[PDB]
Amino acid sequence: SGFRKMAFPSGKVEGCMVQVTCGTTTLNGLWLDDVVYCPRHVICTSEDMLNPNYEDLLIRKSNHNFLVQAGNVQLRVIGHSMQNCVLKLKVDTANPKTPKYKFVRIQPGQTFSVLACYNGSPSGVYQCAMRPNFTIKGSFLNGSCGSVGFNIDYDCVSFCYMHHMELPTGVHAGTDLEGNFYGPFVDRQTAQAAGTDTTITVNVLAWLYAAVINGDRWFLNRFTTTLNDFNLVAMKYNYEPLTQDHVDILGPLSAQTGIAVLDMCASLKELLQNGMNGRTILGSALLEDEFTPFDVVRQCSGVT
Amino acid sequence: SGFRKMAFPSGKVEGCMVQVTCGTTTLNGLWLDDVVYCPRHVICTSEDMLNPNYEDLLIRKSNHNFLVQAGNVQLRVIGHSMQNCVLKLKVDTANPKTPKYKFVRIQPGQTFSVLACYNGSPSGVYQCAMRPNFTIKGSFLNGSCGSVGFNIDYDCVSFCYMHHMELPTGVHAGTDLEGNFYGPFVDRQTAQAAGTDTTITVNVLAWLYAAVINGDRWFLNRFTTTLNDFNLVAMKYNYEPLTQDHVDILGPLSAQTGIAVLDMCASLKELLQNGMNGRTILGSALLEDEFTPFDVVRQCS
Ligand SMILES: *[C@]1(O)C(=O)Nc2ccc(F)cc21
Ligand SMILES: *[C@]1(O)C(=O)Nc2ccc(F)cc21
Ligand SMILES: *[C@]1(O)C(=O)Nc2ccc(F)cc21
Ligand SMILES: [Mg+2]
Repeated sequence: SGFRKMAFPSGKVEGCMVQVTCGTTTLNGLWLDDVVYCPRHVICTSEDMLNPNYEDLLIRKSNHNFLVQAGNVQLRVIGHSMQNCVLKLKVDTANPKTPKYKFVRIQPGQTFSVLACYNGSPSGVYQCAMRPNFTIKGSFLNGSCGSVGFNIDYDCVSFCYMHHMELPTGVHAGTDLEGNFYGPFVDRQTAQAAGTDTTITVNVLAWLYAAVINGDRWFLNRFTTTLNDFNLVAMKYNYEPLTQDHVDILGPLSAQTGIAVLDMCASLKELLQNGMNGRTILGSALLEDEFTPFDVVRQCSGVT
Repeated sequence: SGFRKMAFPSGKVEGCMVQVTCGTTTLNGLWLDDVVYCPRHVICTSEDMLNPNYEDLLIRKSNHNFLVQAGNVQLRVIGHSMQNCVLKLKVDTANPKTPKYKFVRIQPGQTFSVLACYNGSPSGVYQCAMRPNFTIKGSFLNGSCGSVGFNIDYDCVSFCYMHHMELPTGVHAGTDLEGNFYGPFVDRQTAQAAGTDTTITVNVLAWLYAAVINGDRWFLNRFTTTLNDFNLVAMKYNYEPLTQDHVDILGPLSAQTGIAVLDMCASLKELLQNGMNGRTILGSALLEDEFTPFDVVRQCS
């Protein structure tokens, strides 16, 4: 038993991280087949930005301006091209450690692991959720741009995130692997801020089911409620609305435990109103919203 | 930036996880060079959990009784010996993915990453600490025995934990990679319980320093304390005694922030007395005790 914030094994992604330098700017790139993917702002230098068209700066750059380091072997850049906010560097040699992979875009509330890297070298791995305000609460280290977020299915790595910037409130913003930003952000050095965040209701419920599976039951009660009644309570406590799809998703946990979703919502509605009264749930005095229903099932199953 | 509980990249350990089967018992093994390390209770049947005679069970085993499987490939066992509570299976093939490694026995309060595995296949990685009662609060299902805990410092993997059992309270017990259990536990199904768990005081202090470094100061106060007066108060909240070694270890962080160690102790005393009053420190509503002084220093704080 036990429940922990659990990231995917990062080995398949570790074999993909390379160092990318252009001028003084050094960050991380993702080496798959013969392409290195990295944030396009690597080519920006503190003097040239005069309301630029990015392809103006890019067409001034030669292949040899891109120093790509895979550990110690230097990768020869033989082409460059822009894909939204991502820069695609064609290299002469394919990555022999390229895993089976796909580029996917995730929805807010979905979770993924991040392999925090510095100068092409993996430093740590953590599990996080795409917040409703399209940010993620991530790592401390500078020079982490180009670190990627991913999920693993069986053998297949689904890349969903590349880190681009830090926001003034300590959170991070990034794109999918096709360079499309998550959220209303731009990859320039201008003043931006995250919008007011909300709590991922369906994930909190999934975490409550995990607590029940692990013997934490004190918050259960005899009552049930309506999706209407609960969503009115959720909106006042800055919780995402709970849709009928969310209830269906929680179906398996509702069957494994005997606690119906609206039955469990009655427990959550009491918790939002009256608090925990000094008690904890799974060793926490806050309501955790960074476990999806399938995170709970996976961890309380044994999927490998 | 934000302060995050980060596990080590698990790739170097992933390449060493294998599956070990004896009879109907299957668990995970650690394959390093030409040795596979695994918990010795893999040779226990049903009638062996309460009073296993491991020497008796082991003397009746041949090499071909041990089925080691690395991915799709079966490994051939050519020798076996027992070292304390771990089995050491010599195999015919050195693991080509063996990293630079060492075996380290850790002390309470130390942190490490755990690669949870099932049937020799890695399933997830998370960060743990050795509790003062020599247990860990992991996440382990049946089949996860033989999963290992480790740190990675400069491409060298230091293996410090191998999982052996779950206690009644839902916490977990295991050994170092030389097979010596952490704490007073044994690989018997007999009644044994963990000592009352306490808070790792030196870790909470270091976490408070990290909060100051990250710009959070609301919990500081005017007072200092003597070391002994601090420990008298903290024992009342089931906090671990703070030693002079703990004071010295925090020296760098005190210097970095200009807050004397015994000054931070006084603030922790007041936090215990006052609670948080709905506030948070580094995003948490409880006092976090699974970041070591070392962790916060090289978290570039
Ligand atoms: C460059 O100044 C930078 O850092 N980001 C970016 C985006 C688009 C552009 F045209 C230039 C830059
Ligand atoms: C990015 O290049 C990186 O690695 N760190 C960082 C900090 C701030 C920023 F605007 C961009 C980056
Ligand atoms: C461990 O070997 C495992 O995988 N399951 C299990 C159950 C009970 C026990 F004492 C040890 C283990
Ligand atoms: Mg109820």
